[PDB]
This record gives sequence, C-alpha cells and structure tokens, in this order.
Amino acid sequence: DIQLTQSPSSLAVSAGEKVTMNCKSSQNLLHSITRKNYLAWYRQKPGQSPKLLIYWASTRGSGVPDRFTGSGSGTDFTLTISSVQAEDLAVYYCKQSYNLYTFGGGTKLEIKRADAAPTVSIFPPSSEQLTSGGASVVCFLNNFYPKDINVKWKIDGSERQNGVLNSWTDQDSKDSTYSMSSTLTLTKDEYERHNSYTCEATHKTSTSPIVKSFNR
Amino acid sequence: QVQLQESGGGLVQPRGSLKLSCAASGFTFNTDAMNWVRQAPGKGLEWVARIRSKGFNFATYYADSVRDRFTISRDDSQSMLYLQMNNLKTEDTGIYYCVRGRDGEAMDYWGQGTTLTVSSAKTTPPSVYPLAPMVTLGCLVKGYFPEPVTVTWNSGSLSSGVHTFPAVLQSDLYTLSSSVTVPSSPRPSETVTCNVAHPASSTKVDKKIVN
Repeated sequence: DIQLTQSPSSLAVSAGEKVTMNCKSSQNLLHSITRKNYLAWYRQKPGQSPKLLIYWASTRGSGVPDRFTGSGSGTDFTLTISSVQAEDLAVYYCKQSYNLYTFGGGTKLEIKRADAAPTVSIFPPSSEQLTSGGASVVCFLNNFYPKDINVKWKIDGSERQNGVLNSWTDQDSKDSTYSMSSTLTLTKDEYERHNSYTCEATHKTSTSPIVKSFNR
Repeated sequence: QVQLQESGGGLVQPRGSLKLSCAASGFTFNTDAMNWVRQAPGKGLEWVARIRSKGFNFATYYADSVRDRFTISRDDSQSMLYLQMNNLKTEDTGIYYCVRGRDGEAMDYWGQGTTLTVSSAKTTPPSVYPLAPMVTLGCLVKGYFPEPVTVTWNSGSLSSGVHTFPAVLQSDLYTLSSSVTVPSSPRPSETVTCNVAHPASSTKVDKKIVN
C-alpha cells in the first residue's frame, strides 16, 4: 500500500506569486520499461468535484493551462503553480497509479490579501422560534481578512460561553475574504430573563472590539 | 458534453445496504473503465472501486477497506454504473463520486457526487426561521438530519451577497445559516425569500424575510 505524503499542509500566497507544494511517495513510481512516473495531481475547489490537472508526473490534462507544472521522478514530485490567481484556492491532491490508486492528504492553498474588517450584524430571535420554546440569537461577521477573529456573546454584561455554535466559510474565490456565523441558543424562558444582548468582535483590523447590541 | 449523474445516496443504518447508480453521457461508455471515489466528512479523497471494460472482461478491483462488502458493476447498454453497498459501516459515510478513468491514463471526469450517511439516527425535518433586522437579512435552518440541506435566495435570483455557512452538528442535530446583503432599497420594497430544501424528509419551505 503505497502511501503518499504532501507538504506543506497549507500555504498562503499572494496573487501573481508562484508557489510550490510537494508530494513524497513511500514507494518508487517510475516504471522502468515505459519510463513514466505514475503520479497525478488533482484539485478540488470549495464545493466542487476534484479536477484533473496533471498525469505521468508532468503532462497537463486537456484544457489545463501552462501555469501548472508537475515535476519529479521516483518518490519525489512537486507541483508549481505560476501566476496564482484568486481563483486557484482549493486543496491539491497528488495520486499514484503505480498499483491501484492512492491519494495524498492534500495541501490547501489560501490567498494572502489586504486586511479587511468584518461587517457585524446581530439578529434577535424570530417570533416563530420563540413560539417554539427556544431562542437563538444569531450574529453574522462577514467579509474579513485574516481568518483570525474573536467573537464574544455578552448578555447584559456577563460573558456567555455556553450554547455558542460558530462556523466559518471557506475563503471566497471572489474577494478572498472570510465570513463567520455565531449563534447563541438559550431557552425561550432564559431569554425572557435578560435585556441587552451583544455580539463583540476583536480582529486585528481595529483597536477596539466591534460591538453590536439590541435590548429585549 | 460528458455528464455523470449519481443518485441513490441517503441515510442508512449500520449493517444496512444501499445501491448508488450513475448515468454517463457525452462519451463512449462501453469503452472506458469506470471508478468510484469517496470523500469522508472532513477528509481527503479515497479511491473505492474500479471496473474495466468488456475488452478486459469487466475486471473489477476494490480497496482493502471495502473489499467483499461492495459490488461495482455496469450496464453498457444503458451507460449506467452501479455500486452495491452491503454491511454498511459508519466509516463509509461520505460523498461518492462517479469517475471515468481510462486504463493507463488518469481520472478524467468526476460527477457531482451523492451523499451517504450511515447512522442509527432518525430523519428530522429542518426548522427555518427568518432572521430580520446595504442591509443583511438572514435565515436560520436548525435541527435537521441527516445532511445535506439546500439554501437559496429568491429561487436563485439572488446569488451574489449570499453566504451559506457550513452546518454544525450540535446535539445530534445540524444547524446552518445563510445571509444575504442587498441594497437598502430592494427591501422591504422588494421581496427577499429564503428557499430551503431537505431531501431526506422531502421538505421545501419558502420563508419570506419580512419586516
């Protein structure tokens, strides 16, 4: 069972830059007779099926542009993407065809862009939900960079760290920004016991936390 | 154009069995070898099975983890590829892609994929709550199972400005949200609707974000 290992596990480069990720094989993939290295490279965009980029270690697939270059022989291979665009964000997998199939762990490619402050939006529970015996206060922290952000839920003044479900989106292929959703879910009754709710966000793009509140 | 449509995914209980099917188009199915590759939730790809053409007497190959439990087959007459899964284990949860992959070359075309969930949990319809206050409206979709759900704004008319966050599995139930930033004018002036669909429970709800 030939196992391929890739590195780095992640990369972050700027538009226009050239990048190089690697793929190491536990067993030699170069077939002595045909002289071909049976190693391929594929990529998967967030929410899309994997696409073939290169086979036989360096032959591009039909339609794949010359910006993509595969290299190597034996057990050491490399993929070089030149002119990285905002559209190349995906995970890159190398796969071996020497004996059955085996993909590698993959390498994620993020795009380093300019810092971007989030746009906070707090939302009180809906009538429909309340009538259901529950209360979820949702907060949307959209379009920011970098991904590193801190979001606190404050009820009247005390910090609430239980009942919070957070979730980030993949980096946008459009503007290269992230977005996040934070949700506090208390009971319809506990919700009744408090007045002002706050979503507080701390991100390098500001000196003071960005606060968004609404009193019940 | 080559077209690969996989259907049949779904919620199955452990030790159960399921059968995926694939419809191929835009190429001579009878000549090529076909594969099945799966992607486990929060994982990379894993080759599952392969069946060669009649020219090589339908030779089939299976991964170690799936051997003797799965059965890949094909019907060149209907351009259909199948994957009979038996003695399902929770490990088999993931997306299954139908993949054309000629002998000696590489994996050419992959389908969209079909989700398969192996668990003893029960199908639970989602509860869509409209989140009402450039204005950001939103939509909360919580308490469903299994994955996935389908959110859209105004049946598709609204694509830019939308942000659908990945579902989170809280207390055996998924919760997901979607937000849409539209100009201050088209709302409440123009109608913005949260279209949500949950295949597993044949659900479709259109919640108009009113305020």
